[PDB]
Amino acid sequence: LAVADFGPRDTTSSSLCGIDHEALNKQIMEYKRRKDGRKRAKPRLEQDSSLKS
Amino acid sequence: LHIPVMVDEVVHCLSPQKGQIFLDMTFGSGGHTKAILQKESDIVLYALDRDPTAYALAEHLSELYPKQIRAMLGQFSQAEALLMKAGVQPGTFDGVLMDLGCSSMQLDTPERGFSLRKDGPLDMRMDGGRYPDMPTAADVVNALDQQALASILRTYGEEKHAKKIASAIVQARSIYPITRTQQLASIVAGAFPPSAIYTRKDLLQRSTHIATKTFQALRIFVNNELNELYTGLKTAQKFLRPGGRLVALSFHSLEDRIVKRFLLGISMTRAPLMWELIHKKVLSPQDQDVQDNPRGRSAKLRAAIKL
RNA sequence: AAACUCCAGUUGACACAAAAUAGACUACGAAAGUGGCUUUAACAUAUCUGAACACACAAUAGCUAAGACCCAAACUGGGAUUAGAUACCCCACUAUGCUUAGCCCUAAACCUCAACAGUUAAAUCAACAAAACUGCUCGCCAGAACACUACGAGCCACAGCUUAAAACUCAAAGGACCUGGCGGUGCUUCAUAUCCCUCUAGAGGAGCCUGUUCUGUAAUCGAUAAACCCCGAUCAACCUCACCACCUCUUGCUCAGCCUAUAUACCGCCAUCUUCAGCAAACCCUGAUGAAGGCUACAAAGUAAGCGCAAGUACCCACGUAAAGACGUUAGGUCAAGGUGUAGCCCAUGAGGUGGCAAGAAAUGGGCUACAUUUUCUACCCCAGAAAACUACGAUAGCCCUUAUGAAACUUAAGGGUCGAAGGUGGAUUUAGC
Ligand SMILES: Nc1ncnc2c1ncn2[C@@H]1O[C@H](CSCC[C@H](N)C(=O)O)[C@@H](O)[C@H]1O
Ligand SMILES: [K+]
Ligand SMILES: [K+]
Ligand SMILES: [K+]
Ligand SMILES: [K+]
Ligand SMILES: [K+]
Ligand SMILES: [K+]
Ligand SMILES: [K+]
Ligand SMILES: [K+]
Ligand SMILES: [Mg+2]
Ligand SMILES: [Mg+2]
Ligand SMILES: [Mg+2]
Ligand SMILES: [Mg+2]
Ligand SMILES: [Mg+2]
Ligand SMILES: [Mg+2]
Ligand SMILES: [Mg+2]
Ligand SMILES: [Mg+2]
Ligand SMILES: [Mg+2]
Ligand SMILES: [Mg+2]
Ligand SMILES: [Mg+2]
Ligand SMILES: [Mg+2]
Ligand SMILES: [Mg+2]
Ligand SMILES: [Mg+2]
Ligand SMILES: [Mg+2]
Ligand SMILES: [Mg+2]
Ligand SMILES: [Mg+2]
Ligand SMILES: [Mg+2]
Ligand SMILES: [Mg+2]
Ligand SMILES: [Mg+2]
Ligand SMILES: [Mg+2]
Ligand SMILES: [Mg+2]
Ligand SMILES: [Mg+2]
Ligand SMILES: [Mg+2]
Ligand SMILES: [Mg+2]
Ligand SMILES: [Mg+2]
Ligand SMILES: [Mg+2]
Ligand SMILES: [Mg+2]
Ligand SMILES: [Mg+2]
Ligand SMILES: [Mg+2]
Repeated sequence: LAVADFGPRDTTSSSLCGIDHEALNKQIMEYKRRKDGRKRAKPRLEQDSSLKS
Repeated sequence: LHIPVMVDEVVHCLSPQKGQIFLDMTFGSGGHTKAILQKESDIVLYALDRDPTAYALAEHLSELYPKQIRAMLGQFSQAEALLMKAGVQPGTFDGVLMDLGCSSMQLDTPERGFSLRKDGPLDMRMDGGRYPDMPTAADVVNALDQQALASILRTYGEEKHAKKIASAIVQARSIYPITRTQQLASIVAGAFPPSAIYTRKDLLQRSTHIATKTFQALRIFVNNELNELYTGLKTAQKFLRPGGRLVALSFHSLEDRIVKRFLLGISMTRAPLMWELIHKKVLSPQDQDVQDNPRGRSAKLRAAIKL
């Protein structure tokens, strides 16, 4: 820093709002232009037929 | 009757005195504007409102004081141009009283559409036909998709169940047009079970309609109050005299956020700050006064002096 | 930020507060507790057990009365924070913490281990904790929740404590451990076009091309977070076609037919991790033969076929790029490639004919061409001359005409004429490349 040479020494508020109020305002205006659960069985209780076969 | 909210504080805060010119960006009923023309008989005042009905009141009330009050009509963004036509670009306004929200007359008259309790056309527009093409709340709900419609309620209205109250509106509009306030209230209230109609309570622990905040959301997007509030404050600063006392009244913390950070130069989402908060405190009206005027319970007054 | 500025620093004087180091010690006492110094008094029992209530005690907090008040500090006030913050963070100050004299009698009052006596051989032992038990005695317990509750009773307690149910309700509640998932979970090492920065050219702004969404329409369908979006289509003017409207046929091109439902019945063919390296039959062994686990190279219980990687092959090498890439994950995609289980239609959900739809108020993805001077036009294919801001750069768009293809072209493509627009190198963000 000491060696270094410093030389001779002397856009929408909608985004801030959080919603694009302008684009939506046009969208509604464009519309205005046209205007004018189930049960799950326990796995352990699932029934098997291997013994019956 | 609606007493001007915090009129005693706003008068003391601005200390209207002879030889000082003041502006009022929200004349509305004019209760605050008249309370300021009473303390100082030699005061000079300028008025503005978005409602032509409110601008007519000022014109009719201009008879009481011919030149001490000057009536103007237009939005906050259009205020600079309107006042620039007068030629007061520097302005040197000693104080700008930017009252916010909906006028008592606007929401007391059912025809204006602001009251869910009564039955009026679903206008919810502060504009009184000055721009007959300005979309009304009925148009906003019938046009926007669920994703878009949800955003308005979620942010402006603080709606936690944005998806739920938005889907109901989309289904209702298809069956029939949504054109009346009570129809919207029933549509919003149907989203939840019958018990939920009045389960929600106000900040005072007082039951309110479940759609109370939903109406506020549509009110803010139809009238773009939030974006217009940023320009209105900026315009006031340009037209505000150095050493001049600004006084805002944020009915809700939502709009207070813009006022809260603007005065403190904080990013809405470094150079030195240029404001002096003589009355930093953001407090509701006296509890005795809250019961008398519950509408103004949430009024947060942020005063500052330009630097 | 508020707060103080009768403030801060040095030196001296200075308490009814609290007791570094020792203490890495493990002592004392019935427990509660006890850790600056000194002195006085003083730590029951020559069997053992023996109480919610008898007797005497009992941290902290709290109550009553009188004092002390350095510091800390509920509450409270103020300053921030926040969608809200009657919290966490900062400042001030009180009850209170202290002394005295009375009460109150509660603790996760917990080594979560009742006293006393004895044993280390059996079986070591559900698990974890803290190795496993025996004798003897007192206290206590008997599914969860209701319930540190109700009533009764006693109590200096009066929003209190001790003792302590029932009704209704349920098929569990619970203890210990294991796996998986998750952690605003720790540590170490990593990612090589790779997570961040670094390098190059882009996207995000403009017009156009094209997909999708939405809206529209009498008028398909499917894909649709990574892993959809110039995707099924290496391709829709008719046809294609599965859509809509109208008309027509009934053993029907078929020993019929169905692009009807179900991709959550499937085969087939694939995406994805995979820009992975693991999967795994059959055995063996450990845990008391529990759910589970199985590595140490100066090796300590693993051996392992097969599959994958690898090798090999293709392309110009042994390099690189392809190709390959198991098991499994997302009931991922596709019944509309074809086939097909199940269910459905059979004068119709089948077949044929004629005409017609497929637009853009908008939004968005991808691409093309640009914004120009490393450029534009011409010759040339690199030693040139002109152009160069409202006649410049810039449309592959709009409009008009001709041509090509076709039976059919305002429509599709090519060319010409006319026209000369936005665009002046693009915010947050984001893509690709060794
Ligand atoms: N962007 C804007 N520009 C101008 N006026 C606005 C505005 N947004 C709201 N307003 C108006 O400002 C007023 C605020 S509420 C009424 C307050 C008024 N001081 C009274 O007399 O009560 C309403 O009249 C409302 O219509
Ligand atoms: K000490
Ligand atoms: K303990
Ligand atoms: K785990
Ligand atoms: K770009
Ligand atoms: K499949
Ligand atoms: K099929
Ligand atoms: K089928
Ligand atoms: K693009
Ligand atoms: Mg004894
Ligand atoms: Mg006892
Ligand atoms: Mg007893
Ligand atoms: Mg007891
Ligand atoms: Mg005690
Ligand atoms: Mg005490
Ligand atoms: Mg203190
Ligand atoms: Mg005190
Ligand atoms: Mg203890
Ligand atoms: Mg005992
Ligand atoms: Mg029980
Ligand atoms: Mg208790
Ligand atoms: Mg009790
Ligand atoms: Mg009792
Ligand atoms: Mg673009
Ligand atoms: Mg679909
Ligand atoms: Mg599907
Ligand atoms: Mg997907
Ligand atoms: Mg046809
Ligand atoms: Mg066709
Ligand atoms: Mg058919
Ligand atoms: Mg599937
Ligand atoms: Mg090779
Ligand atoms: Mg490959
Ligand atoms: Mg290989
Ligand atoms: Mg599926
Ligand atoms: Mg048919
Ligand atoms: Mg052209
Ligand atoms: Mg021809
Ligand atoms: Mg030109």
